[PDB]
Amino acid sequence: SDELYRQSLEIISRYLREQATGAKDTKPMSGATSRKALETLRRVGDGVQRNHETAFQGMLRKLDIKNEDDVKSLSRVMIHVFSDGVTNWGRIVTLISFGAFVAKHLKTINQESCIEPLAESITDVLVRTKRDWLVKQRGWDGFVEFFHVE
Amino acid sequence: TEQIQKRTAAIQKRIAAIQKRIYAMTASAGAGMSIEEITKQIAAIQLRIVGDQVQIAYQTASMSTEEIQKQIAAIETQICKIEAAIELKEAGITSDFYFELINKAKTCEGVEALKEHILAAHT
Ligand SMILES: [Zn+2]
Ligand SMILES: [Zn+2]
Ligand SMILES: [Zn+2]
Ligand SMILES: [Zn+2]
Ligand SMILES: [Zn+2]
Repeated sequence: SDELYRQSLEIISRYLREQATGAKDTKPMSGATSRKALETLRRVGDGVQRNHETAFQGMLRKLDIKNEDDVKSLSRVMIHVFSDGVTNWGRIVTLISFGAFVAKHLKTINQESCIEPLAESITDVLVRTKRDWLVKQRGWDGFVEFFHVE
Repeated sequence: TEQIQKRTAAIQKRIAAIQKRIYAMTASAGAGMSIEEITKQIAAIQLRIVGDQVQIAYQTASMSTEEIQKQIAAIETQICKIEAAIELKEAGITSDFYFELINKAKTCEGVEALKEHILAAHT
């Protein structure tokens, strides 16, 4: 079945929910790669959110200004990011990192129910819109190899 | 070149100036270029800038300089299109044809020439 989607949703969903609640979900997981990918995401996503916090905070404030479910507003933005024809791992980590930043805001305003749809909407953009690119790059295995030199 | 940061910084100031101009416009009209779409396009360009900064950072000791220039130029052309769309709306343009003509431009100069043509001949 759609294993690339299933795996991507698992990694993104775990990262977003643990960043929101501050707790690591003790649940077993393409096992080894998903652990290596969530780990790479924890290190990389941490740095992105800190370094570009002012840009992230500014973007979020422009979504709140229109009283609406922040996830619906964000999904509408993410679907225009690759419209220049360029795809890379940096843009991909940034989308997930911004999703994690938004997931924390959702946890602050007591809207953690809309976190699952957020991870799913991001996964829909990455997998169902960039499947051909992800497959050529070896999926999440190309993700871990790009961010870590050996 | 050292001027990659200045063009990127200039893009940020232009985006800020566009947001202020929209906020004022609403307070007392195209295809794919309404107030709603422009806000989303702006937010998307900002995510794209951060994304490419992270790409450059990890690519080293893991997008050539040519590709960076192309991507900056593409972002500038899109900003140039957004600005021309707001100007057309303020000058009375309501037909989607003119907004779509602008969106077909390849450079900021093409945008400028088209926008000048529409204001001079189709207002
Ligand atoms: Zn909010
Ligand atoms: Zn749209
Ligand atoms: Zn002007
Ligand atoms: Zn001129
Ligand atoms: Zn004409």
